[PDB]
Amino acid sequence: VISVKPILLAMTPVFILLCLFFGTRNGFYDTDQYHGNGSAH
Amino acid sequence: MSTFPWLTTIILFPIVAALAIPFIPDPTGKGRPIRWYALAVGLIDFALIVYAFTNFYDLNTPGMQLWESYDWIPEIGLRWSVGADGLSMPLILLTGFITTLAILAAWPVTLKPRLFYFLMLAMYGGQIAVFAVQDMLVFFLAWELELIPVYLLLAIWGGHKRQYAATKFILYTAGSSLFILVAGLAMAFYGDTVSFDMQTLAAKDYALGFQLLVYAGFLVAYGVKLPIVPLHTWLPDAHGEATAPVHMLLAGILLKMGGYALIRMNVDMLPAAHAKFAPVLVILGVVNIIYAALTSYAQRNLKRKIAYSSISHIGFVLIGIASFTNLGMSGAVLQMVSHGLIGASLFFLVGATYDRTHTLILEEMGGVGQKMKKIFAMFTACSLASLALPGMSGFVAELMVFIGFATSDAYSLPFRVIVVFLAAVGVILTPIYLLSMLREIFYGPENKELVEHEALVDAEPREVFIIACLLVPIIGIGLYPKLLTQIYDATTGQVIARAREVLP
Amino acid sequence: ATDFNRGIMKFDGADSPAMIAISAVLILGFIAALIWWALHTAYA
Amino acid sequence: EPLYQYAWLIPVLPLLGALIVGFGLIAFSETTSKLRRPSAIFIMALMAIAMGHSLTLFWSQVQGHLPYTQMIEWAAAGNLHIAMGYVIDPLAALMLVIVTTVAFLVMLYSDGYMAHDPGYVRFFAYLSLFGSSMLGLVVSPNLVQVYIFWELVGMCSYLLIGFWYDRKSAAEAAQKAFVTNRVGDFGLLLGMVGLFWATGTFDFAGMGDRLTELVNTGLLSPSLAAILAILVFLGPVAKSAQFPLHVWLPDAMEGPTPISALIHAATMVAAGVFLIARMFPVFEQLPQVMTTIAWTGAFTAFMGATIAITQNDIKKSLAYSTISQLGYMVMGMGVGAYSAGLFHLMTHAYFKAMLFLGSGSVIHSMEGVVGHNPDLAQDMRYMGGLRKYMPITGATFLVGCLAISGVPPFAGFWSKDEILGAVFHANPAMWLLTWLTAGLTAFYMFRMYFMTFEGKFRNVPPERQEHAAVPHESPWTMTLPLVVLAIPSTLIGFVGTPFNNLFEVFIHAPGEELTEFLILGGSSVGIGLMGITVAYLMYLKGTPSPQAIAKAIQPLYQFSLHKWYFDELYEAVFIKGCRRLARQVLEVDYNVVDGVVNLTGFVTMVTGEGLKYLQNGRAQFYALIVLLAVLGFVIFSVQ
Ligand SMILES: CCCCCCCCCCCCCCCC(=O)OC[C@H](CO[C@@H]1O[C@H](CS(=O)(=O)O)[C@@H](O)[C@H](O)[C@H]1O)OC(=O)CCCCCCCCCCCCCCC
Ligand SMILES: CCCCCCCCCCCCCCCC(=O)OC[C@H](COP(=O)(O)OC[C@@H](O)CO)OC(=O)CCCCCCCCCCCCCCC
Ligand SMILES: CC1=C(/C=C/C(C)=C/C=C/C(C)=C/C=C/C=C(C)/C=C/C=C(C)/C=C/C2=C(C)CCCC2(C)C)C(C)(C)CCC1
Ligand SMILES: CC1=C(/C=C/C(C)=C/C=C/C(C)=C/C=C\C=C(C)\C=C\C=C(C)\C=C\C2=C(C)CCCC2(C)C)C(C)(C)CCC1
Ligand SMILES: CCCCCCCCCCCCO[C@@H]1O[C@H](CO)[C@@H](O[C@H]2O[C@H](CO)[C@@H](O)[C@H](O)[C@H]2O)[C@H](O)[C@H]1O
Repeated sequence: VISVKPILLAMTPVFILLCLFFGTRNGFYDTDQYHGNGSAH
Repeated sequence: MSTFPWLTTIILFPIVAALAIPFIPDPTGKGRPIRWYALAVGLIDFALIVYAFTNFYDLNTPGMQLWESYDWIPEIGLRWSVGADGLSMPLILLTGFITTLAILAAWPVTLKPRLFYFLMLAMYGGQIAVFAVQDMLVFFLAWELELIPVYLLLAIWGGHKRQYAATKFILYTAGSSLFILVAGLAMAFYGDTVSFDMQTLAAKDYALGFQLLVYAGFLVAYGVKLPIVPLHTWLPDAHGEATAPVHMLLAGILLKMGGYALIRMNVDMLPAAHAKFAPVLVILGVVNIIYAALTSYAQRNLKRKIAYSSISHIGFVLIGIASFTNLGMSGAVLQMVSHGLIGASLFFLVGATYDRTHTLILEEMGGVGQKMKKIFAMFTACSLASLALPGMSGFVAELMVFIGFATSDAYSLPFRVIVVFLAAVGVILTPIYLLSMLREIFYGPENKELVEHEALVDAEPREVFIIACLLVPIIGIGLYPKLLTQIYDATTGQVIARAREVLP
Repeated sequence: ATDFNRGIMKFDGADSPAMIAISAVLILGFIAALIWWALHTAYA
Repeated sequence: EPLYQYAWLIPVLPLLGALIVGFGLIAFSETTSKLRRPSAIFIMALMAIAMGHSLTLFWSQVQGHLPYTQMIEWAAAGNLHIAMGYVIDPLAALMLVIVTTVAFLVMLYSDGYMAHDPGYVRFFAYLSLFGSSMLGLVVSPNLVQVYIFWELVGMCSYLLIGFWYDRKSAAEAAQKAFVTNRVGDFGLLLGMVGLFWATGTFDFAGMGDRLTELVNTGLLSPSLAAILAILVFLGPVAKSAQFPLHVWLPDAMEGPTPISALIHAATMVAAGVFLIARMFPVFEQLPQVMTTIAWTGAFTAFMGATIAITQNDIKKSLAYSTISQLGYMVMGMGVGAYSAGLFHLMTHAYFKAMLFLGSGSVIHSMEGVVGHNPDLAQDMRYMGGLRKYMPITGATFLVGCLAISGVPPFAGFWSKDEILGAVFHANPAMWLLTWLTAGLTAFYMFRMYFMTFEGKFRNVPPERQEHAAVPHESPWTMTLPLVVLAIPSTLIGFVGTPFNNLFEVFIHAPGEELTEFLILGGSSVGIGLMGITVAYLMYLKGTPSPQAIAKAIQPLYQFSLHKWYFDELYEAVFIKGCRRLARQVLEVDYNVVDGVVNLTGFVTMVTGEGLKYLQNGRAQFYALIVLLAVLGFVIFSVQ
């Protein structure tokens, strides 16, 4: 049985850095193609 | 460290950081520093969650860990008692993960961004407060902490029947937390001590007749929160009229409290009443599965169909609770984590395709998959995860619930035969609706009445990142389940051994 | 009710009160029958 | 040996090909879709490593090396311990080499088939995902793993039928195939759970003999064991398209043709017979289960051979032919002929894969003439004289018709002869039926061959609507796998002859292991040549023309042409019934339960829109209420 703790400790800074990176990688909602305000009405 | 207050920081840091939301400077008004601040607070809180987990949580301890107990009000026994159990720590990790991904998925909002990210951080601190606290009055406090945040997230953003949905939600959930407080006060004033701590209340010896009444009150209060099909009609309104991040943490996490607490204070606290009510819970889980699969099939709305699927997937949680084996309880906790991941991916994708196509009706939105190919691919993958496909985390929990129920020798043989026969017709019924909606929403020739009016743009890299971050633990747990089961196999082994002492 | 009578789920006389009443007593009576049967057939 | 320790890399290495390329196709989708030939070379290279690991394991199993097993613990509890792993049996290595060779030749075929297609890279990612899931299916030691990789194979079947998602018929066919296979997975899961309940092993040899320990004792009545075994058999009913659950396989021809060769005629659809072979320790004790398996297979062979006659589509008739041949395999496995059924499984997947590859090259050369419309390019009544235009396709189709017809010493005579010989020794009532359908099989297959490759072109007269006006030859990538598959369609029938039967020594049943053969081998070959000469007289030489015969039995012709009215029946009872039941349960949910909820919220609103009239603006009424309260509280406080 392998442990979940080194896997989680090695995958969470990758998760944090890729969240902070992929925040800056949006190309539909910040353009004029999206006719909305985030609410679903 | 181990003396540092960990879970107090985990709970209170999103709330304290959400109090600094109106002081963030934002001249442009669209709310970009607010969304970056909320994403930073979510990532920092998830990093602290996993640091406390990988350092100060021991996987071979069935008792409570990360234990703090501060003295709030000694007059009434109100203590700030937090702790991380095996029933709590996968749900705490899942709450951090799904709430950070929901904050990241909440990025198209520009209506009231300060209030939105304040409410999302005040739900981040307050969702973990349900799974973390060990005091019953603080459990009622953290349970009712999501009354006004989910009301305002429902009623301001998302849906056309959103006001009736938010009204029915807040009245229904308040009328059930009524029974939360009633049952907690009843079982804490039993005997000659007024200890409100959940371990001490599990350590008492209540007589039957009292246990049946407290179980009936807890069963009303949790059969509202966990969708049990007589008491489930708050959910299709409150979830078919919600935005995708709100729906993500609304049926990814908030359905799991009430189902976490079905183990904590109905099985671990009242086992003599659980042994009386468990056939009813098994049948209500079976009816959850079949009933909500049929109402998922008959829904022509998209969000209400996925909401009813979220009702359908907790019947296996109920069957795993009321089965008296270690594998049944382990499959129930595995389903309440796997459905959180799978469902949150489905709600995010449904919100994405509604933000593109501007319609929820399956009679519109014809060949949409010709233009958004990545949303089609991700939606097919997460819909396949919902179908209990092996190699993904939805199959393992359902298989463990089936095996752990059928091998449970506490029940009679025709009962187990009829139930595992009836729990398995959802195995047919879930591909029926979840592939008819794929066939009706993405497949076929392109609906030219729709593409003339809306810009059918493909997925952003952020959306592909969110669905990949949801699908990595789904496949990683469906391929190797002992990644997750090793977090809670001790505590559940403590629970079932505590609950098998009542059966003949 | 009329929002459910469109497309694939399109049946004449489905949202009628007689059909809703007979389907309600059928569905909820099988619920009550399964619950009473579970309390009687299953032991503990 | 490191090749037996690392045999788990045989399913994992194509999965990496699905993992890399698919991640290249969801992240860098603008780049990987232009990487057609390097992606095809990558996927074919990983499967060429697998075909050569499986070849070496197969030849090590031929030369001894008693069966290997490496298990791992997958899902643990108190005392249940669900385990996974791999096993290298003779049958496991035989299925390994079958799946790897057919998948390699199908990918080399699809290199030329999907060349004028935008979905080239997604097709190869899907084919590597299917190769992974099937190679994990054939090495599976437990029953729980022949649900895991079983349902994964069903998933990628649904993914591959709905490959052209712009079509509507392909969409409905993919959904129907997943749901109809899931009608059998319901029941495979039921019998699997009930056999872990009764036995408690999740192992084929474990619940082979622990079931005998149970049922010979007073525990576990044989009707319950028969119910569990028929439930387990319901999986192979859906997967191999047996009699109730066969309606998904002819619709599954709405996908591409390399998958209708690989996944729908060769490899997945011959895995329910693999599951019957693996559960043969459990099926061998129950005679009612064996009898219903054999009669389901015999009636499926008869039904498929009946429907395949009147189908004018080159792929629907071939789908009904493989339904018939899988009925032959299931009937062979039902009469206790383990080795004969698996020998017909090995004999199949080599000519039927070749028949479908030849059908795909016919459709590809017709699409350059009559257009990309599937209703025109696949109709056999517009094909005619393809042999002088397609010589190598016509040759590798003429073999394959000869193989499935059972006429020459090619592979397909020995296998069907062994099945019918073991059926005649066990049940002579179904030998007559399946011998008549062997005659019908030769008839419809050479009807296919004579309507496709003899005569002249005979196009659609009034329209074409967009290399043309003559069938060209499909390229070397679409004809070299045909010639490679032609070698086992002729030669490896010799390994299972009644003299020196190497297949019965290699693949024997687990646990305890002429003067009539020429009579049955004269009878089957005689009915084959009678079917062939009837097809030659009807479709090539005129005078019994198939319109006068089709008007003489016109009710039976309309019965066989409308595929026994099964789908319409399934659109009457089951589809419309499930929609009506779903609509009724949703009407109950929206009306009754929400009526209780909204009525609770309503009768608390009209008691306060009607309790406010108690406060009506008159002060003297208020003091009257005060004094009435004084009187009432004195009266009620004194008794
Ligand atoms: C199981 C026990 C759990 C609960 C126990 C305690 C009960 C709590 C009672 C609280 C209700 C009192 C508040 C006043 C209600 C009101 O004003 O109406 C508000 C709306 C109507 O106004 C609507 O309101 C909307 C907006 S509004 O303010 O007008 O904004 C408007 O858009 C809409 O048109 C309008 O119609 O009605 C509701 O939505 C009330 C829903 C509250 C449900 C209470 C629990 C019901 C349990 C039923 C169990 C069913 C199981 C049986 C199945 C066989
Ligand atoms: C050793 C242990 C540590 C490593 C373990 C983890 C390894 C991860 C390696 C893969 C990540 C690298 C991604 C490169 C991706 C990259 O560099 O950018 C790829 C690309 C870059 O943006 P573009 O604007 O160029 O997109 C192309 C445009 O033209 C399309 O509009 O973005 C995408 O297209 C979407 C990709 C989504 C991919 C999702 C990210 C991967 C999922 C991560 C899952 C983490 C789960 C954590 C759960 C706790
Ligand atoms: C013919 C036969 C065959 C078989 C086949 C199979 C495939 C069939 C199966 C079938 C199956 C597939 C069955 C199933 C059934 C199920 C049913 C029995 C159902 C029931 C359900 C219940 C009744 C429900 C209820 C619900 C509703 C009503 C509503 C909501 C709520 C509730 C939950 C109450 C074989 C091969 C052997 C051969 C011989 C002959
Ligand atoms: C956080 C949290 C935690 C942890 C987790 C972890 C532990 C995970 C694992 C993981 C593992 C260690 C991994 C393994 C494997 C991975 C896989 C292998 C992946 C895959 C991916 C794929 C490749 C995809 C693809 C794509 C997508 C992106 C979309 C759609 C389309 C497609 C499908 C194509 C817990 C416990 C509490 C649970 C919950 C969550
Ligand atoms: C310190 C102990 C006491 C704690 C008291 C709790 C309240 C804390 C101080 C709040 C008062 C200062 O409040 C300050 O000024 C105003 C209130 O008019 C608001 O200022 C705000 O102005 C407008 C909206 O009105 C926004 O565009 C701007 O971004 C924001 O700064 C903020 O709230 C804060 O910038």
